[PDB]
Amino acid sequence: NNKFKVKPLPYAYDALEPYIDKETMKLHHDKHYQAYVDKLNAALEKYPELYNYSLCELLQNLDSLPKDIATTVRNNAGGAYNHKFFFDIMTPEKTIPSESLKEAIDRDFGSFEKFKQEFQKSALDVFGSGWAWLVATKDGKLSIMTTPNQDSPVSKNLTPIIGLDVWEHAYYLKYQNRRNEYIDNWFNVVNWNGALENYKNL
Amino acid sequence: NNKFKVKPLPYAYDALEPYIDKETMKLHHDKHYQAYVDKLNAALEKYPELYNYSLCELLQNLDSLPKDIATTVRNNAGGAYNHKFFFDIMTPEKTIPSESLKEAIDRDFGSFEKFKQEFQKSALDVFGSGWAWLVATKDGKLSIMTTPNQDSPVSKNLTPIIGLDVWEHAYYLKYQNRRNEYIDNWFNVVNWNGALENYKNL
Ligand SMILES: [Co+2]
Ligand SMILES: [Co+2]
Repeated sequence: NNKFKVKPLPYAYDALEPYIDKETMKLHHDKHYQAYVDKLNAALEKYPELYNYSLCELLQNLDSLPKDIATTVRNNAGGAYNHKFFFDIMTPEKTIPSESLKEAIDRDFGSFEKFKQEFQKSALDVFGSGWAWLVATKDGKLSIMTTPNQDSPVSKNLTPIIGLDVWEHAYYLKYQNRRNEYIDNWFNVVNWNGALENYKNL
Repeated sequence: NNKFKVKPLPYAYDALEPYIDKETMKLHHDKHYQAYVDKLNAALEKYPELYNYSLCELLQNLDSLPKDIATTVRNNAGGAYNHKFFFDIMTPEKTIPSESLKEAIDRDFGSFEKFKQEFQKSALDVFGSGWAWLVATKDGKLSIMTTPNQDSPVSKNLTPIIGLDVWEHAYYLKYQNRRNEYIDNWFNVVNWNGALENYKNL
């Protein structure tokens, strides 16, 4: 069986309280993430050789996939990849920026504080469903960008370092309309060690 | 003062229970709808003569508004118009299709049941944030279409007859990921008399 799978949450469903509620973690992982994976697998039944592509490979070749599944793969491989990434980039452990990622943030944004301000503003300004990302070019230059729906920076040859889901399902149960509060709180759970590995994998 | 205003909810905040929760009605009207109106008014301070356009006029002329506010007006006039419309198209009273709208539904969809099935499927299939609409051409021909985010059929010279908000904020508190259940329940509160007036105003 080479079908795509949902990665088990890397910590307890209540591990991110009080910043993200357990009920949301259950729904987000067990229902939303699970649905993207199921829908992707269903779409590929017609072209089973595609089960041997990685999620990244699907995302890097959306415009050359068979026409009849291009959109479904974009949405659902996007959803599968972004959510796997998202749960991996959070942690109950305390972490801070370090080594080359820490230096790069200072270099490219001036300071951690300026980076944080810009990231929070970009996340807040996403209109409709989408994501805010810290991304790196292949040479390690950092910037902040957003994507709509389940579109991914991977499709633009940019490497996600950290990323925040600002679909309303990610925050409504606890924060309702107050996305600003969600964004501010989320920084308490960003896994900076994971982000560092993401940066080093360039 | 010719600034755009939030229309007071046309019934009690708990009037749509048990199909839509009071807490959602409060948030949806008092926070989300209110925000679109505030943001629109702010954007027009620079061009106060635009306060004399109707929401429809703004929406019909997005591509000819001053470049610096075109997008903000699209999103926020869209939000203001769609939500005013949405709260107006629901009711605690019992209503059914009648007169010319009833006939037109049968003519254009074959039966009310077929219309309902198609509408529900279109609403379910909206990916990301958006709306499902029953719309009429200027000659009264009916069809179902969806729009993303706060885009509106009005911008395409189509007249909304009924419309369903499928942004997650519209249903997450009560239905969480189960948009299908939200959509099915919503039909209990559709104001068919209001829809009829919408249809007759062609
Ligand atoms: Co999500
Ligand atoms: Co809404």
